[PDB]
Amino acid sequence: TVFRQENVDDYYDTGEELGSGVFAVVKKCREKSTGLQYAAKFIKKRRTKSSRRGVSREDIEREVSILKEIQHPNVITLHEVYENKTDVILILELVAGGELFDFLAEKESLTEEEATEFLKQILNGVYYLHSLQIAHFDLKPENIMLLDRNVPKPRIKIIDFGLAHKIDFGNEFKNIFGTPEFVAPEIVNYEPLGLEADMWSIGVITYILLSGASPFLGDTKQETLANVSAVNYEFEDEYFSNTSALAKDFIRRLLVKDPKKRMTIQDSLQHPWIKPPQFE
Ligand SMILES: Nc1ncnc2c1ncn2[C@@H]1O[C@H](COP(=O)(O)OP(=O)(O)NP(=O)(O)O)[C@@H](O)[C@H]1O
Ligand SMILES: [Mg+2]
Repeated sequence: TVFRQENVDDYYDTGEELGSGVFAVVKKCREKSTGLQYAAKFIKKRRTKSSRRGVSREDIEREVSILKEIQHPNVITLHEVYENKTDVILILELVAGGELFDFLAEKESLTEEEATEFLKQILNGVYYLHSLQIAHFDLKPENIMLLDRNVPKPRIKIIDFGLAHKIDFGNEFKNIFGTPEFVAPEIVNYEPLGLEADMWSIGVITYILLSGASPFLGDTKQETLANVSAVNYEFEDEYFSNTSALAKDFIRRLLVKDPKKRMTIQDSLQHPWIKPPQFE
């Protein structure tokens, strides 16, 4: 699909850099006609067919397609898309309160309530996505943003649809591989992938939220991946001694090697605790 080829600078003014990735840079911007602010994600295009620099048009179009489908309080949303010879520029809903990653770094250790307040919103967003048969495939604290970091219980939006795929046959097979710390065993082992991989990532995020420690993280990427595939984690008493047994139960039912045996997003919302890049 073609996108708007007018100069985005004719319509927006850019400001502070919000973040970046390997082939993307995200800048705060303001739309001239409305004064409204957005996050403009500039994705570098591939210069040739065989090139390894840049993102393939197929991959850019998938992210755009998926983003166009979604409207939910806990997901990022797409306003407009522009392109030029070098970039596709997604004008995204601005999430101005920083990454959950940065909040967790700056904050003292979370209470179980603080953890479940973030987690319930993540679960609601993922419920929405999975209802649409969208697997996010890159859930992790840097891909969660807070609307406003200065309130007691910050509201969040899931961002970064760069690895997201529609799962219309129950599984996909094109290996998608995110960050070792957060990927499920089926990703590590290059097996067919579905919505279950997100549920594993939620288990890892939950472990981190409650403890400030990462369940599988080793000193090298290969060590982490080996730990993930073997389900080599435990609940360290030093971090978890005042954490409830129900919270541990929730995590234990997500960090399951067999994706068929792992809790689904619906299971996770009914669970008694809740119910009211890979290479060195
Ligand atoms: N809508 C948004 N509002 C505010 N900040 C954003 C938004 N989208 C992205 N960012 C920031 O920009 C960073 C990179 O954008 P992202 O969509 O994650 O592209 P990426 O390069 O595919 N992911 P990564 O490689 O993990 O950084 C994020 O980690 C955020 O810090
Ligand atoms: Mg990202």
